[PDB]
Amino acid sequence: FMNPFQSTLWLLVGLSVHVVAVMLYLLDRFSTLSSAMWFSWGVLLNSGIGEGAPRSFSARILGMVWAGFAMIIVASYTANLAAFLVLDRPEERITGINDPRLRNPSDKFIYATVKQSSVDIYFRRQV
Amino acid sequence: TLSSAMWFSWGVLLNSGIGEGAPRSFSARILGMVWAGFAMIIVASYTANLAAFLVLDRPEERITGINDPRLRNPSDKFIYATVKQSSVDIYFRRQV
Amino acid sequence: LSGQADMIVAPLTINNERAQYIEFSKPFKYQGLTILVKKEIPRSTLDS
Amino acid sequence: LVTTGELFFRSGFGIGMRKDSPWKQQVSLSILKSHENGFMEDLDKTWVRYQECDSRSNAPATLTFENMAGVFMIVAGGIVAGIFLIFIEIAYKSRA
Amino acid sequence: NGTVSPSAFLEPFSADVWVMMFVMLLIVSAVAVFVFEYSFTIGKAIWLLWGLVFNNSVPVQNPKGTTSKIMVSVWAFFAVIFLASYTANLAAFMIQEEYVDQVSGLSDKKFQRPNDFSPPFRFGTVPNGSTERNIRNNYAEMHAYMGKFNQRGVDDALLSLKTGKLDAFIYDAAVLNYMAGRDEGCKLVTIGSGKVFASTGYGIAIQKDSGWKRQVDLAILQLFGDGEMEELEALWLTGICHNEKNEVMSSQLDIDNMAGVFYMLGAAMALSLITFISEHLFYWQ
Amino acid sequence: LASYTANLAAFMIQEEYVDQVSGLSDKKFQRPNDFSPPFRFGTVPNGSTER
Repeated sequence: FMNPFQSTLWLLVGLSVHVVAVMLYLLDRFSTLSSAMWFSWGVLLNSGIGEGAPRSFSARILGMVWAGFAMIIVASYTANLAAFLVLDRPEERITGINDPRLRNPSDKFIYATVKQSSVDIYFRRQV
Repeated sequence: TLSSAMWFSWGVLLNSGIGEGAPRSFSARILGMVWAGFAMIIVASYTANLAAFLVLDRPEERITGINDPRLRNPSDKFIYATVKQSSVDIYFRRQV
Repeated sequence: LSGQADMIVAPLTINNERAQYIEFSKPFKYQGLTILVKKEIPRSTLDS
Repeated sequence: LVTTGELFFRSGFGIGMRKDSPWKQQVSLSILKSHENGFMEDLDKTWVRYQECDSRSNAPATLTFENMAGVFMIVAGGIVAGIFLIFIEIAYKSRA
Repeated sequence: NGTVSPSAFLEPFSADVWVMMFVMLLIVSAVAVFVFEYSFTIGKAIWLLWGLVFNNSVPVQNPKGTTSKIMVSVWAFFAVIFLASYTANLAAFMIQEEYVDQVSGLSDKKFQRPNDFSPPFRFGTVPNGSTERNIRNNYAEMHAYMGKFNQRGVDDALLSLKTGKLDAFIYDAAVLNYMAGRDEGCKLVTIGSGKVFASTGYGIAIQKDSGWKRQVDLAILQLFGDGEMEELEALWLTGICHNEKNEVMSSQLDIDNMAGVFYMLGAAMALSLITFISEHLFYWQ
Repeated sequence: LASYTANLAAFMIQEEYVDQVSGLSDKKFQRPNDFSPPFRFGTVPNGSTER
């Protein structure tokens, strides 16, 4: 619900949706509140419900910009969700014996081996 | 009719929102269902493949300095030079 | 060394073959050696 | 042209001059003063680092007009064919 | 934590194809009107076209002419291709986006005067050293202000800056580079891609007017020339992770990186409302 | 739909490849003749692997 987003954005988009519905309703009434709100909601979530239509040309402009805004929101959400599923943690790991973490470990790296074996001679026999 | 079926089948694939009609039998319903599924899966696959192609970039040689095996053991198809009588030729001769 | 000039204000490197004859001042720019190689040309969108 | 690899034989520059001369201490002090004050930072910003087109490694490009032909030329051909088919249909409708 | 890209929603599809698609809308609307000529209106046609190109969100009424259906279908194909390409390009740009350090350098507005800005841009340095002397003479006022947050150790300063109590640090380049490359991860970075100011160097101080300087200098230069110093660097002054074009991740799409769309929406709504109010007097007249 | 498209796009980046031949015990080497494409492999004679 909110992994590739923030709650503040959800509240802001809800408030903007209601404000747009109010603005279109006022514009229609000046020269249909249910029709405006249902049209805006149906545009937002891409649903076939709602048969209302605007009349004034200005309302046509708001409808066009609303459709563009919904399209850009959906596309950005999908792209960002895709981007999060590939870029994981770097997860650095020891390369081998040449990793600097092995030469001089102070207190947070303890590495051991089996006592009296064939590997102890290898370390002891090199200065 | 033939024309109505063709219009519906084209519109459902192309997402055109055109045509008037609907199937009546209870098997044509499933046929239209799988047809819509085919359209959706083909569109999603197209988008995903285009996105994948628009990201991955083929690498190249990109010589990594003086420890690269291309420089250390030279062949007849890789020639590299430097200006003569400088501080570079001295550094490449004082060593063994 | 032939008395013709008195300063070599120029891109002169510092090493051990020269520093036995002339005296170098403190460096005014640090650097090293680096390879330079030509680069290829990227791809395009082909047939859309 | 691009630059690769890592720096080796990191030895700086210098102002050469003969072994016996009275300018050595003053010249070294003047160069050190110019470094500490900030004059060389101004000098570098004007003659060596005025910057030009970058190279980067990935360079994600923006989709320009280079892909337009196979879409808008297709649209133009389609509308021309639609005009032709409209003419054909209006001719055939009179017959039947 | 995050990435800076306020123009992400407009970075793909530069403003050269939008005009092309617009003039395409007008030209196909005109040709469709001409075809339908031999209850139609240009407003319904343009509304249908604009709604169709944007994922068919607007429930518009479709025409009835047979020739119009072909144009509608080909436009639908064009719109589907358009949307697919746009989504792919936006994903590609979002994956490959990079990050830039907040401060450009020492000589910057954020450092020159912090009093006329957000809550104070806290910084400091350990006193009794060359860095304090270098800072004092060039910028007296910064030394006057900075003399409130002074630590007594590199480790303490790193610990304090890790927890957010401090937000900047000024010290020698070599020790800072080593600390950045050998910490618990490398969530710490140095501003600029390896930037150094007032580069001087290190040295071996000797007594005045002695007879040892020539031999020591020649020996050091021989060590440099013979190649017995690069391995020393690799052994004693190396790190784990490389701070070169990391671009770790970003999330939550905060309003800082997206306010452009709402600003444009508000401007368009205001313009439409103003022109709607203006049209009333023309209609009355 | 958004999640499905994102997951498919993410998966297509990760897609690796699998070697054509499993090993030397594969049926392609055992029965070369009964394959529509003519399989052919060669070795340097007068050595040790051939023996």
